[PDB]
Amino acid sequence: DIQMTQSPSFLYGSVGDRVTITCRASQNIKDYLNWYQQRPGRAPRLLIYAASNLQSGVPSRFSGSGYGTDFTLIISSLQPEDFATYFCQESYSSTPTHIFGLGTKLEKKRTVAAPSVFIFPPSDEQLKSGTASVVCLLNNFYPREAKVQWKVDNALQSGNSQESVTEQDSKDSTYSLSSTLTLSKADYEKHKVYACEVTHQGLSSPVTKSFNRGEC
Amino acid sequence: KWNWFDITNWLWYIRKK
Amino acid sequence: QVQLVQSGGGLVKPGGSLTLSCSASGFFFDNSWMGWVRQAPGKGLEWVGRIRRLKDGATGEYGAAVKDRFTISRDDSRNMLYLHMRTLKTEDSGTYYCTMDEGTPVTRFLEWGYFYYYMAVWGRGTTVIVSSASTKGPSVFPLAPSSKSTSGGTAALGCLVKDYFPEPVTVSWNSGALTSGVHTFPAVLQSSGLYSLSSVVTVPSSSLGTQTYICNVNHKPSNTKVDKRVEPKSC
Repeated sequence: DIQMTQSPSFLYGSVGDRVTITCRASQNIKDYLNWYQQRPGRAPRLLIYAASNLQSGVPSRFSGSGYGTDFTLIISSLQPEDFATYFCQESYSSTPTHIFGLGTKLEKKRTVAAPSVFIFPPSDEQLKSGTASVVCLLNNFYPREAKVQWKVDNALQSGNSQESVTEQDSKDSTYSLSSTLTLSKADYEKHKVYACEVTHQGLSSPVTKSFNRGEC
Repeated sequence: KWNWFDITNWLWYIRKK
Repeated sequence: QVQLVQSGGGLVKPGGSLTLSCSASGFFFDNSWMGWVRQAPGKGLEWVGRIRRLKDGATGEYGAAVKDRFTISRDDSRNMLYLHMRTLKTEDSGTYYCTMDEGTPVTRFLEWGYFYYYMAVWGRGTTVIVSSASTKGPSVFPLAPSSKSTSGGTAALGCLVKDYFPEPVTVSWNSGALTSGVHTFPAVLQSSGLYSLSSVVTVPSSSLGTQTYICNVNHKPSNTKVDKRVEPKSC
């Protein structure tokens, strides 16, 4: 199986910047590699084929290079229409489980901003129905990478939460993230302390927001 | 009908004599 | 310009079948290889397969994840490309793009007979949702502001829009009067097969005593509308 590893997952740039996207193949595929661009709300389009050949109509600021295992897509003068997701694609073989890289999303650059953290207990109306949703909000942070860990009476929770993140804000270029911990009513009423622990580059150490059912 | 695949096939035939 | 008009798709139960259609114009369809690529919600591209010209034998080739269950066919007399799918699974959900494909012969001598292949023109895509869920309107629960949802001189509040199907819901605050500081999150698909999303807003703490906050939720598929007033709670 040929594995394509694309990096970074999120790339941050400003208009006019030169940015570089990399793709590594797990084995030598010579120049059998294509690059695609998926702009917001649009179908993908071909940028580069056979490692370095520009498709007709593609602007000059795009170039590709590489032969063997290491390939690069370079955008020399980033334009607003270039804020998009980019995928590499091996064309050496049709049998691999995944012939595309997982994608690189090109985002707008700004200064680091730590999240503001908020926690919400379940409502009495929901509990009456048999379920308890606890919500942790991380608001207006940058960059996008963030970790949320749930603890209930100091037990680390796993497999019973889901996260969602907004698109980059158009006016301040930040992200927000919601994490929802879902428990049964019975389980919620057998524990006291509910805590969301947040790790982010803007924080010197992880921040915890928590409440106790005795006071909540 | 002539396209890139036809050329590829002719080149295969040449490499194999 | 090359046009690839796509049709079909929609909702189907797991274990069911579907045929997607792609109507091509603006090029010599008969002399073109064609293919399909898909994309699960919020995920990356996955190659579905390709089909050669009739004069090549009309051979279909398929991606690893679909080979047992998918067939590509073409009707040159109508410029139609099809993707026939059976025994569908929830993970087959996503957007399906038809593609007009092209190739370039490799000219390195030892690779004469091989080709560079690429998807040159892509259709807009067709949405497929594979789900056992029945149409259902959401419950709407408050995310009540408290001492544990303050930051500086501000407070966060919101509404949790839970257990609906299918997408989408819309959320406004105060009938559209409140837009600043609102974040409405993308929906998540729960293990139940139902969707959930949250909408939040940050406001001055000074406004909680005097300003009312109501989230207005509309779920057209079930013809359900809810207005939820969100009040502070001690926490």
